Amino acid sequence: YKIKPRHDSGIKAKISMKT
Amino acid sequence: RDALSLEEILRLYNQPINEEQAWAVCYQCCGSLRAAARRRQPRHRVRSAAQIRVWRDGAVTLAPAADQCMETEVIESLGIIIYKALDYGLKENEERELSPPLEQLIDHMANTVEAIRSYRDVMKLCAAHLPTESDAPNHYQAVCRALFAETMEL
Repeated sequence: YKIKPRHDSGIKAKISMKT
Repeated sequence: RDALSLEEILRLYNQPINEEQAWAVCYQCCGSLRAAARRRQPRHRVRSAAQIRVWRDGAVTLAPAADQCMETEVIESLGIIIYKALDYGLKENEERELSPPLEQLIDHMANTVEAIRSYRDVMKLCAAHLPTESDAPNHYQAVCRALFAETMEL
């Protein structure tokens, strides 16, 4: 799998805000 | 032993699950939750990977956390937990690139989109990931069966 820098308001970012 | 938690699996491998395993756990868990809703079983949010039990035969069930709830909230909490299993061991500043259909699945399950409303809708989307849709039950059972046997070898 490919790793990239965290995207501003991408999926990882949206999910971090639910928890 | 006959079942491992998703948490145990993640620890044993010390790395995230692959995409196919995410699709499969999702399909299989929704299958069980759907059978439980038929018998009006109590609904529980998925608080952590510890609640997700992968069985030797490839079934996946949801245990209640040791400590009202809409169908959509169970789905949402499962979507979050699956995303963390794909993100396992990554730094806060890095991000796994998911294939677009899988990102879309998660985005809709977790309601983070900028429309899934039942266990059955999640299953339909998982089935559609396969070239032949009717292979879903056997394929996703086989994926989770292999996930179990492999983890037990470590």
